[PDB]
Amino acid sequence: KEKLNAFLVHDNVAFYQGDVDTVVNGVDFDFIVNAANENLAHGGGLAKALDVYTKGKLQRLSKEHIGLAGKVKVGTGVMVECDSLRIFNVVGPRKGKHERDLLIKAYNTINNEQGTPLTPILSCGIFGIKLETSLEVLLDVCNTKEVKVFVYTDTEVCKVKDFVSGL
Ligand SMILES: Nc1ncnc2c1ncn2[C@H]1O[C@H](COP(=O)(O)OP(=O)(O)OC[C@H]2O[C@H](O)[C@H](O)[C@@H]2O)[C@@H](O)[C@@H]1O
Repeated sequence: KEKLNAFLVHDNVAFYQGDVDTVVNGVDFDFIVNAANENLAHGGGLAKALDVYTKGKLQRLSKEHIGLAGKVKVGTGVMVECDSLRIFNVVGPRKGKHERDLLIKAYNTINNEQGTPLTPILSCGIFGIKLETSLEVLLDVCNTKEVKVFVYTDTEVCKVKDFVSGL
């Protein structure tokens, strides 16, 4: 039914592997989360790849927002529609002393946005938070409705399987 099969299911969370175009095309979701920074300056990782997908519309709209009242608290998400695609720009934390308390806030913003999210594991790339830590918060917060999670590299895939195995 859904084009791309999940590699793993845990409780109400389903895990997928691909780049942006693969997951946007292959996964059934109401909105995709972007692991953004407080500037909504999409320079790297998933943020760049989502911007490229939208052919710059995302960055253009981000600038607009960033912008109006005013710029963006760690997070705290900003929904934008780029044609069919709804992108929920959520400011995950940088690694640091409050990382857990802020991952909690970010995942809660995600879990409380209406619809089935497709989300990355926040902060686990350029922000340098341990994948398993961020994932642990994700699962703790997102404990009711169906939520879909994507990762990118085969390394991250093994990390998810292994962590979920420990549960
Ligand atoms: N081309 C891609 N397609 C799909 N997923 C990707 C891609 N590139 C990176 N990802 C990543 O998305 C997830 C989160 O990684 P990052 O994008 O590095 O996000 P984060 O660690 O939250 O750091 C955010 C920072 O990086 C961006 O430049 C963004 O503007 C912000 O400054 C990771 O699971 C996964 O490796």
